[PDB]
Amino acid sequence: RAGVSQVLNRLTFASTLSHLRRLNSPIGRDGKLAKPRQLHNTLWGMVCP
Amino acid sequence: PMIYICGECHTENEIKSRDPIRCRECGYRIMYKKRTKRLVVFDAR
Amino acid sequence: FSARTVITPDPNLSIDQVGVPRSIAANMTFAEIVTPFNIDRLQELVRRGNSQYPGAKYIIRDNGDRIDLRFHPKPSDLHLQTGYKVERHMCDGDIVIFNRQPTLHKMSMMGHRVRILPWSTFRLNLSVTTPYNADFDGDEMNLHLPQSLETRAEIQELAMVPRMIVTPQSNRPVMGIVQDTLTAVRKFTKRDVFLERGEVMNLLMFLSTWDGKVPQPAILKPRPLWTGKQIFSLIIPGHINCIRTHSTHPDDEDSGPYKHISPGDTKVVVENGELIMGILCKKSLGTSAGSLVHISYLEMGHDITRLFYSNIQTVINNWLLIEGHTIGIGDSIADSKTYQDIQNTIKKAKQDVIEVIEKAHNNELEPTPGNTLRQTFENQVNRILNDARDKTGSSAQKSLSEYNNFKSMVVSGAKGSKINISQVIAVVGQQNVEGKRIPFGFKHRTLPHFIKDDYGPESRGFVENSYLAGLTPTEFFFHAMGGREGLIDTAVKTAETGYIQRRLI
Amino acid sequence: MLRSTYCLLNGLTDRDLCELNECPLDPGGYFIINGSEKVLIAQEKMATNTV
Amino acid sequence: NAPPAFESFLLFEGEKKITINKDTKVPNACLFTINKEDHTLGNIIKSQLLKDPQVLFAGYKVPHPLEHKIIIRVQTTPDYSPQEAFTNAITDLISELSLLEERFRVAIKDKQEG
Amino acid sequence: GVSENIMLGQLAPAGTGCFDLLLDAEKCKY
Amino acid sequence: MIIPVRCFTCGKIVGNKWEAYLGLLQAEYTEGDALDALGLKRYCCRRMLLAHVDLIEKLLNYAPLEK
Amino acid sequence: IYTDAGRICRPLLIVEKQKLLLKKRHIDQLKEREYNNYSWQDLVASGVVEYIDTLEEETVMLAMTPDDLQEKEVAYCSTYTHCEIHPSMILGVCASIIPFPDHNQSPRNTYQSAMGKQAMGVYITNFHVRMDTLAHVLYYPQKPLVTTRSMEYLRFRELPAGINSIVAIASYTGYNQEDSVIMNRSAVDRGFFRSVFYRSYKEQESKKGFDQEEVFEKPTRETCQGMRHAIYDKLDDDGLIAPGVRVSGDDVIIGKTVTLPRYTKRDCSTFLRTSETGIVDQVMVTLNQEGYKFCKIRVRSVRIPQIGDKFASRHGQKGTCGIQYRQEDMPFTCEGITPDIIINPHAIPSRMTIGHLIECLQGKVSANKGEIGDATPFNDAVNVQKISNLLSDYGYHLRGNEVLYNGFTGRKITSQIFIGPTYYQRLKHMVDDKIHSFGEMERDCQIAHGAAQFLRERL
Amino acid sequence: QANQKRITTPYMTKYERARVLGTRALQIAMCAPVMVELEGETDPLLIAMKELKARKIPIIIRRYLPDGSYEDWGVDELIISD
Amino acid sequence: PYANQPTVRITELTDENVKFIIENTDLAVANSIRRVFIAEVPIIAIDWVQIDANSSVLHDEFIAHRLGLIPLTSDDIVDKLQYSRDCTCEEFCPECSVEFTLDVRCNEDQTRHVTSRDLISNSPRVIPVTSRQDDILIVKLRKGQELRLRAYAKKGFGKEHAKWNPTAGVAFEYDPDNALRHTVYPKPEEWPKSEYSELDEDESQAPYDPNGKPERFYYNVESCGSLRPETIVLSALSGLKKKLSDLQTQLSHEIQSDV
Amino acid sequence: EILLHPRYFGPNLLNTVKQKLFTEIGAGVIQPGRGFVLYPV
Ligand SMILES: [Zn+2]
Ligand SMILES: [Zn+2]
Repeated sequence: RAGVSQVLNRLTFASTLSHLRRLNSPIGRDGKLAKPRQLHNTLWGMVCP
Repeated sequence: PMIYICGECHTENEIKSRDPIRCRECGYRIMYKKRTKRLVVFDAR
Repeated sequence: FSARTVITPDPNLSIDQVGVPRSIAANMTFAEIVTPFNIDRLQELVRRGNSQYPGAKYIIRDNGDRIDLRFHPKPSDLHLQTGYKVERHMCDGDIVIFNRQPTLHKMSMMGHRVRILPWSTFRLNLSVTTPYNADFDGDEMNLHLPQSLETRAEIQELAMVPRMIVTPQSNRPVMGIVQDTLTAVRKFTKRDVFLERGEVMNLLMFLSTWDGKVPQPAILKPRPLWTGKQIFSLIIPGHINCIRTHSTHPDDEDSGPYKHISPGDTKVVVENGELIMGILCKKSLGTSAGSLVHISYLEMGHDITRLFYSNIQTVINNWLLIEGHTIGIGDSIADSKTYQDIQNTIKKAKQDVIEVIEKAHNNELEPTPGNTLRQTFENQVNRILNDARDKTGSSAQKSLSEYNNFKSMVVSGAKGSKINISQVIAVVGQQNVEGKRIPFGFKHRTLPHFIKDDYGPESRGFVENSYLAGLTPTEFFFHAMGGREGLIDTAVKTAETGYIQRRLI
Repeated sequence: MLRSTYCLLNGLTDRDLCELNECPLDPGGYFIINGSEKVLIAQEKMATNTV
Repeated sequence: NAPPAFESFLLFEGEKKITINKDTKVPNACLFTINKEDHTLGNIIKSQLLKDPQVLFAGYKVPHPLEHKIIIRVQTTPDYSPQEAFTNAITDLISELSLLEERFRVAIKDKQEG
Repeated sequence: GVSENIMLGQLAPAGTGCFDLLLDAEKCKY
Repeated sequence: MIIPVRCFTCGKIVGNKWEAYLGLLQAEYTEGDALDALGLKRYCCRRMLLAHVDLIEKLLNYAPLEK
Repeated sequence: IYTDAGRICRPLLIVEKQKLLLKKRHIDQLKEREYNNYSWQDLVASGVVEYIDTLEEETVMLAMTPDDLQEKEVAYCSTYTHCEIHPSMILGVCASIIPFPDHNQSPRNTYQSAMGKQAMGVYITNFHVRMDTLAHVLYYPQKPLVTTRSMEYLRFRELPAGINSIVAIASYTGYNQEDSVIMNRSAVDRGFFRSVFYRSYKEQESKKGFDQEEVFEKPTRETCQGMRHAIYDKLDDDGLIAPGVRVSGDDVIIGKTVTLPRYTKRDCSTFLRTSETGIVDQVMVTLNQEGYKFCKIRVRSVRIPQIGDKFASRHGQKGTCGIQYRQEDMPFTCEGITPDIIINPHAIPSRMTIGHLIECLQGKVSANKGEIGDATPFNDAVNVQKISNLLSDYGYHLRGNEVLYNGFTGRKITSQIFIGPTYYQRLKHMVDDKIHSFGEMERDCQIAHGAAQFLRERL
Repeated sequence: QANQKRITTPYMTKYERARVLGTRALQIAMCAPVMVELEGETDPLLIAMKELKARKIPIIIRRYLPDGSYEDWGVDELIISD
Repeated sequence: PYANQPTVRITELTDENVKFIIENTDLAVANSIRRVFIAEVPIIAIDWVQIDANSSVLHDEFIAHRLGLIPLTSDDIVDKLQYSRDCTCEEFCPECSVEFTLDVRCNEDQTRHVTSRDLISNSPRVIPVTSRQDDILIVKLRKGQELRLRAYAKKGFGKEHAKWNPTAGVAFEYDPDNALRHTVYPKPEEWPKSEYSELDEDESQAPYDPNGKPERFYYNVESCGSLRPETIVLSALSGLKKKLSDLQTQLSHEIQSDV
Repeated sequence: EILLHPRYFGPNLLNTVKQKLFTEIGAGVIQPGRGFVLYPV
């Protein structure tokens, strides 16, 4: 597991707020079996479309 | 010699080469390089 | 020697020019051999040195030693004699290759002539955007300076932009007229366009090939008025003969009366280099085969066709300074009765889908041979809703006045299409994922807002609103679902850009 | 983690934060490691224990 | 890269304000190149020349908007010079503007003293 | 081969390299 | 930070109207009446005040480096 | 039943017997929230709102609004369990700054959500004490004239990132074709989109062995081997510049020798990272974790918008500048208003960013009425006809079109140009960061050209 | 091969035109005698194009056939089209 | 073949603006006149700044940018000053510049507004327009923050930089009832009537006049304060007339050599 | 193999290739990238 603990982006205030609320997908074993890039129906009200 | 300003109590203190950095009268460790006396000209543009 | 920076438009450059920052031109040098023909010029560049940009960076002697002119060497080594090489700074009229990644065909790397301009971007004329697939939202390009007379002559004779006008890939021109000039060309070439004496003389100031003689106006009395076709005929080179149809040319008009003397001016005829009749558009000045641009290259060659592109842009952009062009909220709005017709179409289309559902639910629906009942049902529903989209879309296109600025850009072919008009004004339509209607990602439903087993249009992603009316919240999400698929597909095909090319080569 | 309950900025008011030269609007929720602000991006995974 | 703003209107060392080239394409024609001028002087000189019935053609352009010069092309009838037309149009504009100036001064007083 | 001459930095036999030029000492007399 | 001296579009001085504008809002004017009372008729000048953010007030909360 | 961590959930209003449990008394109590003690916790504790996760949502019926609870001629659902609070809460931070996003093609909302992260503004208020390696702060940010209600919680009023600009959608001289933009030079002279760039340099003393150390001091040609044509006489005796010194490329900002194991010292001094002329803004000196002397120098340079610079509008319409015209040359209305920016109409029809057109209209109403316009999505109270009707009351053409006059000649333009105030963004990308002075696919093309002597000259 | 039994086309190719002009330009730059009255022209590449159109360039093109044989064509012997 | 003979009506005159009408001139002359109002009428503005101390929350060139935009009363002496490019002194002298001084320190416990009232100059003719109403805010100082600087104002015009533009809007109009049809309305009934419209309530346009030309031009010249609004106009007419007579001199010298 | 500088490519070309050889005739191949012509003798 890598690419966690990123440097906080300080370009603009909205950048900072969005970086503190960002989510990452599993690219490996499950990800290659999933359809992870599609906007699934169950993102409604949980994840920004 | 060099004059630096404490970042905490705002007092000046004189400091010299190789001298460790501590503020007199409050001990705080962050100093600022005052401001230059050489002239620079701006266009008001 | 190469350089890279952002590109910006410059409609006052020829298609074969590139506008180069003065700081880049100073950083790039070309080694010019000293001769009795140029020694006086090269000595001046040496005396100006690297200090003033029209100068030189090195003198290279027959010994191969280089007197570096950056760090101000003694005047007694500023002497030149025949056979020395002076590394002069790049100047107006130097030949460069100009390139944009990814390189996908030989028109991705073309010869241009340097013009040094103020400021810091590379400037290209806008016709050359299409070969490069370039635009000006942040793109950068590479400039390569050929370093020898031999490879300078190679690029001049083999690779300059005008020689690249026609591609052997498809025996077509790669450059059209584009954007403002194409929307302006169409407007300029309507019958309605009468130009006053002062306006004509202004436009003729930009026509670089013009022989200095003002044509007798199409109307002499009560007032001298020239037509737009009459000035555009001065742009068309030589004695070209061409026939085209304008994009709105009606199908019946070539068969009834008025085969000639076209009522809507929708039939283009060029004879003896003179535009007799017809509204010009993308069909006549674009990249398609047998366009007036294509025939100009075939009949007149590259050098004359270079001028043709340049004159179309410079005079007609200066005419658009009078006519103007815009788009606004007014163009996106239909009349009240158009909206009532659009709404009544949708209202019936939804009821038709409900009748299909009522038969399917009642088991009154019989499957089509070779299709499952689910395929039979989904085929019937998609037919109803796609017909409604197209019936509402034509109803929107009928609403648009001749003044409408969407229609002006669609009919010119400059930007947008009839479905963009339809989606802005009438109906965004069905949203699809993997070619199907929106999937039941929840158990037997697409969102928690719907009940289970809802196969109706709203449930499965039919956006019955236009972009002017704005989307409902479910429509907004289903339109984001369909738009994500297009973003994924773009990411996929941008991974393959050179893949098959690299393997084949 | 800055502005967590164990941070020295916790419960402070806009006046106190400006005395400390902190921005009152800064949300916290990050670490400072060797003077660099560090964010833990959340990691999606499959749920355990369910069949 | 950034030009000084005075580069738009101050002539550098050895520039001429005007240069007159005879147009070889056609008789009784000239090009005037005006350094360090823009649409402000181009458009009035052209429009005044279009009032002269012995002027057959008058037009102007700024060749490139990042460089600060005009070309004015004038064609006259035979036995009238395009240079004469250029001078005469300027004397007409100086007359019109000195008339307009005096009439604005009068209208100021009549507005201020009443 | 094209790549083979490129690896050695020689003129590729493609295009402008597919032929040779000789000085005509007879045309030089004029 | 601080109110622009000129309007960007037309050059009208607005850099002396911000304190008066705040006073008029304290007097329970609408923003519209306050802009009218200040003589900002063109919408390009009205937006110079209506959209201003006086962030210099927040920057003045921090104590200076040198006392 | 899941008590597990890491379940994503959202608050929803409870519905019972087709009625909200949220009553007027709860809103009354929440109105006094500054001095009455009532808060959101009391709304949860009263059982009026509920958190629901992504597979409890498999079991709810969600009303999208309490409209769905009203009696209807054909009843879709009679068994609603929950209601949405506001449908716009499906958006996140960067998508919540988009006005009228339900009027945009969805790919362009996605592009703004990435472009918003690159818009200059004021990133934080205490930026004077921060020694960030790179920061950009706008001189004159404005709040949007046209705003979403969610933008309140983003604190976008307090730290805005952009300026409301008078935008004409016009084909003017052609320098705005494709995605290029024309900007008013006279506005730029007045500080429109002007910004400053801060670059911070750290340097550190070290002790590498029994007789080799790095110390801050002013080098000199009579002692140091590593000296160059770089300039050292800007340094003080401590080996540091002071703030307020004007600096340029190959100026030394921190003089640092290392004693070597004619000469006796090597030079490891740090230079200005680019040739961009800046000014030293702050110099802080401290001790590191190891107790060695530690310096940070911050340099500032002002960045006036150039022809290369990139701008965007909140609707995915990014574009570089193409040229700048002074106010005399810009097109002008009867009232003498020139636009600040002219964008090309060819940016609009295939992208279908109609939200951009509605923003300009609502902004013109807002700047005249003197009232910031509500562009929240899914608001049935704001429609384009109603905005047009309001605009008519101020003596403007109801669709935002205006008669412009050509700046060069003063003639009316035959078309009436759409003009309105639009919130623009200056993006991080500037041409002064990028102006600089041949792989497999480039050789392949030069083979197809047959430019064999070029292909070997370039290799 | 002799002057007869030339089987290659009598036209100069574009690739030959490019290299002939490039090579002759460098010769003119290296003070090679110029075979035409230059009327104040000074760019060696425009002089080479002037010499090409005059058919005055003192160059022979050795064209190699895929059997390894070759034909020598004087530049003035080829049909020159640009 | 000759000059137009224009006439002026002045319909409104204040310290802030003139409304006037020019009749019987070309559109080209009318437009080049408004162009000179914006870009080629000289005024005085601060162009050189030296900052001796600045402890404010604004950086030095942020303050210097604001100082340049402060309008200075120019009416009497701007015609007297040489351009520095023409003056014989090294740097600046009274022939070419007006010296300014600012010294403020905040010592009270309450925010001090530094304003154009705090700018002081070497000569009483040439002062901030507001110092003769609220003053222009230069900066706000906290207790212990300080600002002292020396500046020089110089002659220039808006073609150099917008700070030397004397106008605060230039309204320009012609043919208010669109008889020339220089614009074409898709729906003429949707358009508001001009201030200068002469139509009745119901007719949306004048009928097309095929013989008409632009010949009555309506101006509202609003001053920013550096000049009185009616001396903006007179300076523009004098300046444009000078520009033309400069051409005629250099034009004559060429024709004196063409023959 | 004599190399001859282009300055000599006048009428006296063949005489010079001898006179130079007698100080230090085949087909003179022009070298790509250089003015010099290479004569084997
Ligand atoms: Zn201390
Ligand atoms: Zn304004």
